[PDB]
Amino acid sequence: ISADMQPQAQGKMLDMDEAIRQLEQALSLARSMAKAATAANATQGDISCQQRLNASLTDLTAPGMLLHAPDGIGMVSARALRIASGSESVGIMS
Amino acid sequence: VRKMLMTLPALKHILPHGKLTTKIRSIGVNNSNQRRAGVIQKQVGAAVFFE
Amino acid sequence: GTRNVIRTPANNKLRMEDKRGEEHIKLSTEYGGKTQLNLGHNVDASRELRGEGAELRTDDWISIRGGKGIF
Amino acid sequence: GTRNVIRTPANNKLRMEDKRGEEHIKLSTEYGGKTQLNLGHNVDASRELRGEGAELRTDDWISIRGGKGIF
Repeated sequence: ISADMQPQAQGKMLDMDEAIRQLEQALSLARSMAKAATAANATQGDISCQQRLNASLTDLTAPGMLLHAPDGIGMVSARALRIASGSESVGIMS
Repeated sequence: VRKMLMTLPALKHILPHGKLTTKIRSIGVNNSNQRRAGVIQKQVGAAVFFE
Repeated sequence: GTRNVIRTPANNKLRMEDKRGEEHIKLSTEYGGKTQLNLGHNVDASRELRGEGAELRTDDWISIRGGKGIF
Repeated sequence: GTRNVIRTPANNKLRMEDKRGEEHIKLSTEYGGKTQLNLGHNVDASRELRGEGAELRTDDWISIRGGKGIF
């Protein structure tokens, strides 16, 4: 699901160049901070699963969900919201 | 690569004491789309084997 | 009766069920599982209800791309 | 030629490609980029595959509203 323009449908159905930049950049940030956490003797984040997610979501080589919007995403509700990973990590990169 | 290995001086003396063949494998490919086109598909794998 | 079908030999179909209270539209192609858009009173091959509302359905990828925003 | 099309002078299209193993349905309008619903073996103008599955496509907004829930 993408708020990215592909004018006149010129391109692949799954052109996610900017979605991929966002995924690459987030994992790049997660990885630099994981090195910082090791140097500081903090607990390290799970880079392993966020690294498979980049693999899975890039061109959707595995059945995942990629939501990208160049101008921001809002997930709002009056009721409860759940972001849950059953077996792996949730990563909030910023 | 099998003919290369029979030529290879590294295994010059090891190969004559066993069987150097090319194993071939072929399994069925479920491609429902190509089935509608009348195209049935197989995956053939081949490597040099040494017993 | 109550079903207008535009069905092509490749089973690309635009089916419109007119059974009142059970109307639906099925836009289905055979490719990728069954890539369908089902609107309305969605039924299976046995004409049993399998869902109400809209279903964009495939065994391949879904891509929803709106250049000005997704709501 | 294995390709049925219901095409209007404004290039509002319902195209059904019957090419076996490469079937697709295209529902396209010219407004808003090309606002299209592509199902199946989605090809570009050159008839080269540009994606498999279902693509809801526009240069304007996409609104997906289900009053009872979205899955």
